[PDB]
Amino acid sequence: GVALHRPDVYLLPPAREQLNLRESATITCLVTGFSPADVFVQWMQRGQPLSPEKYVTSAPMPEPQAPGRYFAHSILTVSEEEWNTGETYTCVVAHEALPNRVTERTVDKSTG
Amino acid sequence: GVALHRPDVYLLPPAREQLNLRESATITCLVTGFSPADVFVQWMQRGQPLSPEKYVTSAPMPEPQAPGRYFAHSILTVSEEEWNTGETYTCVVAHEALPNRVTERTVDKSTG
Amino acid sequence: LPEVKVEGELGGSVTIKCPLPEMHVRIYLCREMAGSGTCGTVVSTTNFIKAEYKGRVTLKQYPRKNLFLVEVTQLTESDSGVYACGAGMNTDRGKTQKVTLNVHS
Amino acid sequence: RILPEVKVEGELGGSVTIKCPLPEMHVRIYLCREMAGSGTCGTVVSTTNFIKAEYKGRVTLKQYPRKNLFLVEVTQLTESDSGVYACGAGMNTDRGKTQKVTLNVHS
Repeated sequence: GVALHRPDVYLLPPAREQLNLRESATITCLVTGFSPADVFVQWMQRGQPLSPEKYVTSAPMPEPQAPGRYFAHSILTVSEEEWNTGETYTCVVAHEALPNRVTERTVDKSTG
Repeated sequence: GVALHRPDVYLLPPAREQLNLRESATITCLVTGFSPADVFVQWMQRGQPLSPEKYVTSAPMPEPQAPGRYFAHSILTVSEEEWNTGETYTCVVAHEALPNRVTERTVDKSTG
Repeated sequence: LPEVKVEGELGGSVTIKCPLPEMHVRIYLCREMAGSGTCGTVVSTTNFIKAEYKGRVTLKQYPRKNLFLVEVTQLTESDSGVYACGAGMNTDRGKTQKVTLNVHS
Repeated sequence: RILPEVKVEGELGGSVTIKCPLPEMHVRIYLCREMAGSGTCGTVVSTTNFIKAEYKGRVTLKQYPRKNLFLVEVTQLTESDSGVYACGAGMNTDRGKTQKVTLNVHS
């Protein structure tokens, strides 16, 4: 049987060098250390789901330094404007091994 | 017939919640905005190439905000100790559209 | 920094000329959003069109004249404000000219 | 929160077993080593599949919930292992330390 291991979800704001362009902003949601490889990631803004057109979820790949565990990315690209208005974005990660079968993280410019 | 477009390389530092764990640290290299999907991403530290054991490079996926353009992420995972000693890490990206067919970005603990 | 001022007609078009120093740099026009206190990109050679300007902006380059041209069509009153030509990967710091456009009915 | 302290002794090439409190709440469980100069406690082993590189293959973490205790056994001891350690729980390893363990490896 495949062991159940909880995912760790870290949420990273766009890099400062990307925001200097004043074009679009990329928010990355990092899901690591989970088993089985099956994982669901969804993005929400203002308590409402975003169109899947706006983000891409990577396929879960094996974490090389932890054999039985996997990782995956979900990259959301919005605009620098919205990021810098103060909009709050939420990454929702669903996985079999989580206590409540779901967890979420939230980020904006004010975190750091 | 299609245009060749240069990659933009952004580099994201480890999350504070990961370093608070005092275990391992994840440095993410984000390569965006290139149109020829063929790209090579490798990591170097202390002027020396890193073992491929330590990093994973994602597959080129279509960029949602620009058709005809692709993106890829590369995760380097090191010990927290190396990161907090001040070690300087460099993401090396090779692509046809670059002036010297290669470009680099660099992060350390002091960058962000 | 140089300054110019433009006047356009509602529903008409205007052409903004900006200097083109280097062929291998980022070339952009930005709009100074007073609420943010920063200059947000309206068009660039990095395939970015602001949503409010989508379908209404064209960027053409003429290196033999050391200038690049941004033509804005289908003008509206919300376009009135202070803009700026620029170059480089920093939109706020890198700046070459200031353009003020007012659309008059 | 001033942490209690214990002292352990192992032999060169031998082993030592460190006893640690086991919180009844299902938390992350770790033993860390306070690296002097850095002012922080770096994880040597944890229940979050992390073993410090210098201790990989020579450290074991075993749980005994009926005794409210988990055991960290370090084998193939060396002089570099002598120092101050700490049992702990939680996602912050520097904080949330629960007890302090000082190890002296002697010939």
